[PDB]
Amino acid sequence: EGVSNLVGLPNNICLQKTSNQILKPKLISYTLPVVGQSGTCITDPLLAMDEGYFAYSHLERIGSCSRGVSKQRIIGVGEVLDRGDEVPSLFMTNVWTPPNPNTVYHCSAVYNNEFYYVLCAVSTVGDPILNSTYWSGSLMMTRLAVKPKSNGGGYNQHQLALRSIEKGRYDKVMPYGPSGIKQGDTLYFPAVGFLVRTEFKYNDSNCPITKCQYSKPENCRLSMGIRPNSHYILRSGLLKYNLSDGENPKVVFIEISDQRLSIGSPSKIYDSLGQPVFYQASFSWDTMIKFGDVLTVNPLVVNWRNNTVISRPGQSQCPRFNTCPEICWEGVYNDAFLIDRINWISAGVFLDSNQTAENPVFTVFKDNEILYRAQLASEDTNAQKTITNCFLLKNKIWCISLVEIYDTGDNVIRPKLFAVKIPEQCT
Amino acid sequence: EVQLVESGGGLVQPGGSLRLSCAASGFTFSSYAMSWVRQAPGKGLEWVSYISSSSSYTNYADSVKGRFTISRDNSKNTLYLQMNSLRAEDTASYYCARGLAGVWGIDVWGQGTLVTVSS
Ligand SMILES: *[C@@H]1O[C@H](CO)[C@@H](O[C@@H]2O[C@H](CO)[C@@H](O[C@@H]3O[C@H](CO[C@H]4O[C@H](CO)[C@@H](O)[C@H](O)[C@@H]4O)[C@@H](O)[C@H](O[C@H]4O[C@H](CO)[C@@H](O)[C@H](O)[C@@H]4O)[C@@H]3O)[C@H](O)[C@H]2NC(C)=O)[C@H](O)[C@H]1NC(C)=O
Repeated sequence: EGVSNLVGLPNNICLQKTSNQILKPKLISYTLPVVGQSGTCITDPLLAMDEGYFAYSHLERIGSCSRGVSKQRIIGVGEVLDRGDEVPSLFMTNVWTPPNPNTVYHCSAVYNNEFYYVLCAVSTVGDPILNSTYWSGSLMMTRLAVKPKSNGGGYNQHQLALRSIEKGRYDKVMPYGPSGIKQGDTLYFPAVGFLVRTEFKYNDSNCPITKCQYSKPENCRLSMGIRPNSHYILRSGLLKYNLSDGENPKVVFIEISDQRLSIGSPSKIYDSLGQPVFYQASFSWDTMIKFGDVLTVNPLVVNWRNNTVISRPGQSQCPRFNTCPEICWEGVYNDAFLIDRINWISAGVFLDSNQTAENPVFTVFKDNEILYRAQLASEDTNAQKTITNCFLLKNKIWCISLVEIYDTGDNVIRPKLFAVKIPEQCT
Repeated sequence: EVQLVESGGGLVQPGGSLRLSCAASGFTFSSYAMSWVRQAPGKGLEWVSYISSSSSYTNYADSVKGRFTISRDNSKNTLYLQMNSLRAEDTASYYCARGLAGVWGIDVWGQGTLVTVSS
């Protein structure tokens, strides 16, 4: 009953490649018909769904989108319920706004027992990944919940002040990821550390230089940074938060294993049919999708499923279906939620265009094939970031996706919500 | 399908009262949020009141704490937004929609109602 996570044995779905338009995505984000100009460009989205509780974060910039003053930083939490037609909807229950909107960047979310912990970064010099040699390093953590019990004390806004961050050998850590996992008394936020470039160990042998005659063998080393001549490289990983030990909890960092290592990017680890699956956004030469099963937690070993049918578009320098190393920190976030693990199938909103990001399509694909595709927008609609999270309805499976489509009705890149029903039977 | 009508008018003198009303057809009104949102000409969406199910929690949009008071009724589907001591900074349009605030819209918004504070 209600909205639950993937735990157990759901209804069997179609296991055959079909293309007779078996998918029909609906929209659950009917926006107000704004008239005239907008000047309210929505950047930095966030969508984290866990145990029927969803979180949302977006920044409204006045004027342009890249260079625009911030107006309101909305951090919202809510429950996932039905829309009266067996279609899930996002009923946001609480909304908060920090005092300074131009200082909150790269938030996160996790739900352990009754709190939706939002882990953002405090920056007074600009963007964290853009300005790394001048960022302070302090992190912000807010305890948002559902049903704050108005006739009470501070159980609606409490912002936990982190004492100090204990880094093993890193300099600065920052939460870079929509959603993490919970393990009872330990929160795990997908984050990235700004490691010193002059103190990184990576032998120039593990680089995939099998058939890369046009490429250069020294491309793997100078690729984990935002720029070639950069002082801080992005090492993805997790932030462990022990809210059950000590008077005030602490934060530690655990890096990702060296197996198929890439640059730090918005990552997401999510539980499924038991174990957690980790996905790292392909913001590097590895245009192929990077996701796999997590074996261990402390050393963070994640086996990556080699998928060669789904890729990520670029900017005419590192297009889709590219494997050889190349210096290009250009990409978009396109996750893929694992549906069933008996046969590896993942559903995600990707971009079927080896060019500028256009034509978002919801693809449910197996290891190496394209099982089902759904076209939810015209081939001219532009996208910027796609987040997808699947869950269990009363008895079926439904996937909610936030897509940065070009709203033709308002002439602005607007985050819209879409609900996709997994086909139960091919017939 | 789903119908949400926003009645009421405007053209009021700064300082007074206003009794807004809402309509609901389709979905169940007793089990959903059905909050209010405000849209000023030239500005974006501004949340003014959020009501949950049977009275447990009510957020009154701290920016305007004591000027507004939202009320719900499960017997007759109608969401009241009785305003008290309005000002000239409240000239905008009100919409009773599912979901607290932001950019998320569950169902179709609808026509709405215009409220003007002048003279
Ligand atoms: C596509 O994706 C799949 C699954 O995601 C990959 O399959 C796995 O690939 C890894 C590659 O590292 C395999 O790991 C290796 O398996 C070897 C298998 O050896 C067999 O024979 C020996 C004989 O003694 C047995 O002992 C052993 O148990 C196996 O039965 C191991 O020998 C490897 O260990 C050696 O190499 C590692 C390298 O680091 C050393 O550290 C070790 O000390 C040791 O010397 C290694 O464990 C894994 O087994 C594969 N799994 C399956 C189910 O096939 C595909 O590789 C991937 N495709 C591509 C192209 O990468």
